[PDB]
Amino acid sequence: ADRADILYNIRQTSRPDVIPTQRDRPVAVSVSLKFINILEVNEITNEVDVVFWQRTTWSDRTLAWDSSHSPDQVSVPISSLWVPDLAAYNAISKPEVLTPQLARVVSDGEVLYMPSIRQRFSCDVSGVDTESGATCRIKIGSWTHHSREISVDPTTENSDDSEYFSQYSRFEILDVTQKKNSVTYSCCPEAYEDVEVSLNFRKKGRSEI
Amino acid sequence: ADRADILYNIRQTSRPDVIPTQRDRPVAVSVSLKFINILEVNEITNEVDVVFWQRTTWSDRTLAWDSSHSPDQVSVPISSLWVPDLAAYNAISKPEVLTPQLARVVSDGEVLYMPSIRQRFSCDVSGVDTESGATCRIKIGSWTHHSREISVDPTTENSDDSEYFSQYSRFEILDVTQKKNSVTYSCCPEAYEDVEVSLNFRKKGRS
Amino acid sequence: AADRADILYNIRQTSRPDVIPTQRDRPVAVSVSLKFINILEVNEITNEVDVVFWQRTTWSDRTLAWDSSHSPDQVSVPISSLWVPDLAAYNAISKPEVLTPQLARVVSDGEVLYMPSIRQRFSCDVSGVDTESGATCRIKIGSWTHHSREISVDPTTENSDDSEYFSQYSRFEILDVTQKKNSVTYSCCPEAYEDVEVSLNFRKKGRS
Amino acid sequence: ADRADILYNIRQTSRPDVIPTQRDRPVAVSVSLKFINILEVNEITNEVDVVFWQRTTWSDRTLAWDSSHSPDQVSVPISSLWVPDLAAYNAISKPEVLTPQLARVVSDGEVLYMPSIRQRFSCDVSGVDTESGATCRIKIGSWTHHSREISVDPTTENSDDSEYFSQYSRFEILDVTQKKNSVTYSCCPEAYEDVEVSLNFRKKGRS
Amino acid sequence: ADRADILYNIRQTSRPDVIPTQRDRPVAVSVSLKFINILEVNEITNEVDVVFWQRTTWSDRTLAWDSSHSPDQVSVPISSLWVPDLAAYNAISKPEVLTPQLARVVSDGEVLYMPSIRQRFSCDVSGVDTESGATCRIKIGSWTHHSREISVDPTTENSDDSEYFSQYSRFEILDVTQKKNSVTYSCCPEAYEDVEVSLNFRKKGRS
Ligand SMILES: O=[N+]([O-])/C=C1\NCCN1Cc1ccc(Cl)nc1
Ligand SMILES: O=[N+]([O-])/C=C1\NCCN1Cc1ccc(Cl)nc1
Ligand SMILES: O=[N+]([O-])/C=C1\NCCN1Cc1ccc(Cl)nc1
Ligand SMILES: O=[N+]([O-])/C=C1\NCCN1Cc1ccc(Cl)nc1
Ligand SMILES: O=[N+]([O-])/C=C1\NCCN1Cc1ccc(Cl)nc1
Repeated sequence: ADRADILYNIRQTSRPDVIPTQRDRPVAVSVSLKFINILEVNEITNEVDVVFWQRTTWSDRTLAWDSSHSPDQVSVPISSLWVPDLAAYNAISKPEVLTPQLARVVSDGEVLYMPSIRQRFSCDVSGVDTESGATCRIKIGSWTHHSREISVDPTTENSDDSEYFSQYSRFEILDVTQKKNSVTYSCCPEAYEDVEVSLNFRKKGRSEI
Repeated sequence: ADRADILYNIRQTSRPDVIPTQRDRPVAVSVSLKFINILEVNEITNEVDVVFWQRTTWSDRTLAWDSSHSPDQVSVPISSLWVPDLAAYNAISKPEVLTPQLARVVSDGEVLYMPSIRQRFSCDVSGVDTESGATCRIKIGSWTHHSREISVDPTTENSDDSEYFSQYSRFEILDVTQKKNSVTYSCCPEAYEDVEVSLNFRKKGRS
Repeated sequence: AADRADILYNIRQTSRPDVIPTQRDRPVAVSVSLKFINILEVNEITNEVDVVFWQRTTWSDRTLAWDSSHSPDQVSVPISSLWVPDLAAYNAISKPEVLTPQLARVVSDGEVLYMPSIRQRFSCDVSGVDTESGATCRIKIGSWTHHSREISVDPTTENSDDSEYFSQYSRFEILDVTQKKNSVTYSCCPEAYEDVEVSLNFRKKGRS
Repeated sequence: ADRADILYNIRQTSRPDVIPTQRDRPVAVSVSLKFINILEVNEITNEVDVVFWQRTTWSDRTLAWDSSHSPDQVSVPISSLWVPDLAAYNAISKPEVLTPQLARVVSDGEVLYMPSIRQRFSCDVSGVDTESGATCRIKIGSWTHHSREISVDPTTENSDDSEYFSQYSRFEILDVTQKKNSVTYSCCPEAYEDVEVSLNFRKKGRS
Repeated sequence: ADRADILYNIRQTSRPDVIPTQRDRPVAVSVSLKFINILEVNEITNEVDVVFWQRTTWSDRTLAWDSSHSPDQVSVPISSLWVPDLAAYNAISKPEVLTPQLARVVSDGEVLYMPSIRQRFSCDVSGVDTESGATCRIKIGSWTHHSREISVDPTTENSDDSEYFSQYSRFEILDVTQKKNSVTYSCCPEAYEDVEVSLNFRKKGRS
């Protein structure tokens, strides 16, 4: 079959509001952040505008097909498949999606979605104009799916932090580290996993002593 | 059955425009605010910009299913469900929902919806810069349903008021008290239950 | 023996959201009454005011009536399932920000009430806002496409305390509010358009 | 028949995505503007904010009905009708439609749509503070329909230029002239018509 | 055959969510930007605000029809057609489309979509206040379709960069070059084609 088939058959088996739990185990969702820009820093309100590619991967076997005589990958609108309800806990604005909202689907069910998002956060901005720089931490995890339904882990990949960071930004990234956590709230006895991304950055062109 | 059948049935029996009233009693809705941040405050205009989690709970028995051998909790888009028409009587901006608009439904018909919201209000800001701080009161209750259709009560959760409040904020929380109240309009005898959330806060300082 | 669901269903099957509920030929009599709640961004230089008001809108569609002797007399219904007056604030300079859930209240006699809380910017006389006499900002609301024979507006001059629901925390206070009614004829359509002109007399607070 | 029947037919015959070409002639679209306010002038960046009524008329015979035993005209949501894809060429902000998006359809097929729009334009603001004022020119015409598909002409009237212009604006209209124009693009050999509206305005003097 | 049939047929054959690939050769999409305005520029943050016409073209054979006795072109809502998933790799604000979202389709299946877009970008603004000016580069290409699926090339046509540029802008265009280019991301092998538009502009001012 061709691509027109693959989409047709995907539109059938897929249920965008039904999380693809396999057997009985959380859907493993990987979240890796690639910072592109730092636009508005306010050391007085501790708020920063950030631009980043949120690489998100997970598997949905209800999507898998045979790619022997058909493409191994196709681009699909995210409104046509289940997507993790991730949220940035310390975000103070809705996530502004800058790119077309298409996901990449492989015939084995692996799914990739990597939007470029622009968002404002509440975090530690103090130190931004100092050698050590400021460290702003961003918490991302599912909003309604606890640890047994969704587990989030930082796609561990020793990659250059400023690999895609605009060379024209007033800031420079000193260092980015992705960590995994687990919070239990009052509503429920089960834990909610998340990933803390600590972005260490500072202003460029500071005077030397 | 699996999560798909559950979600299938929920979607097939849910009446998003009909208030789920069992018998003649109103729908019991619980509303609890958890302050996450205080973004901008203006003492001169008595206006504040705040972020909070609006824990909301109610019941809809028609949605219930047998969880003997199946999941007894699923995530559901609120557009597929009846949701209480709550409004902040003193909000000067429409609520900005920052999180995925999904509710959580237990097999017993209990529905939990807790959106993180950013919204501006017209309240008393005086004293924000004093040790006593200021006390901004926020009233939330149904907009069109009165006491016989919807009852509102604070989810008494003896917990820390700053448990989830941002440490990087410029303000700090002195105390939060959520009291049950009621509003009435000249035209009519009917009353609308609400919850008065008193946020006692002040600007961080050591002087 | 009808539950709210049966009530809504009968409404959804007879109400025509895009069709004005005209009786015979007579125009649909709409009532418009504003209740001010707050006055925010005021500018005497540019003559622009930011206001929050409850816009009480009432009319009737008897085809939606039912017997409430042993059933609910009213129900809340999404305005999208109903026909609603195409009202517009003529001197507004920003589209209205509806702060409340967009639900209407339909009564068993066919009466329909819709009261959204609205935040909207207006172009009006702001001079003297800081004088004992204050400023008088006039707001004109009326149908945008329905002329006097299809829709008529009546300011429900339900004498009340003008600042009854007005924010105490506002930097301003209401001195007096007056509901007026007017009619205009544009070079498009022979018959006139009816509107209600609300005069808002307010001023900056300050002990003196 | 009744208004509901009329709206029923319209929804049936009308093809909102198809231009109502009579015979094989282009659809004649009259465009006229009635300035209501001038809000955010900036003589440095040559940008202005304007509120205006865009009187737009045209014909769509495939919507006509027998008004012998029925109303002559009705209000219709523009989503149920084909509408000219007009764009203000020098606009720098999307149009902010401040009014209910209903058009007026007459029995013969005449359509009138007049939204109040607020939009920011890039044009000559120089001299706004002088006595002769400035002259900002706004160009409005179809975006994808050329001369042989759509023709636009300024249907002027006997109305005063500031007949509906707010007296509370910091600016006053000195004169408005609306000329028809025509441009050819690399796209294709056929040109596109547009109305060019010139607004001569100035900041109000002092006592 | 009239326009009603052409659109009706498009609605029957068009797959807006399926890339119209001929056999296995990538879809040939042409991009070229026409600068209309430069509204804001920050010498310190290296950010510009601009307005441009993004002339885009490609082939969709399944849309073809016979125009021997009907029109060979029609304006169609892009929501009824597959559209290239282009994105500006260095944009810091999502595109604000200023014009009606209608594409033009020729009887031979060729599609032309030219929206006027206002968008914010991160690029080199240094030298913008000098005679040689600054050079801001904008990279545009598919977001998810690598080279084997989509190829992008500039409509390299000798012309006047300032042809449709606003005379009321505070800036002026000195030269615009559009080069093809590609980008491969560590992860995966396949590369993503893109068009690199270099805008050489400067602040205008006799001195
Ligand atoms: O960094 N990457 O690995 C990949 C990319 N970065 C920018 C565009 N890009 C290609 C891409 C592939 C799949 C998806 Cl779902 N989204 C984007
Ligand atoms: O505070 N809480 O009780 C619970 C939560 N706080 C942040 C996410 N969270 C989990 C959660 C569960 C169900 C629903 Cl409907 N929404 C959110
Ligand atoms: O003033 N009143 O009579 C009534 C009200 N004022 C604000 C909310 N309110 C309740 C209400 C009633 C009917 C409708 Cl349709 N919407 C809201
Ligand atoms: O100026 N006019 O001719 C007409 C009007 N100006 C403001 C409202 N108005 C009435 C009106 C009629 C038809 C339509 Cl489609 N829209 C508005
Ligand atoms: O530059 N051009 O070739 C063409 C145009 N520039 C502005 C409007 N215009 C007309 C036009 C043609 C096709 C399409 Cl799809 N959209 C607009």
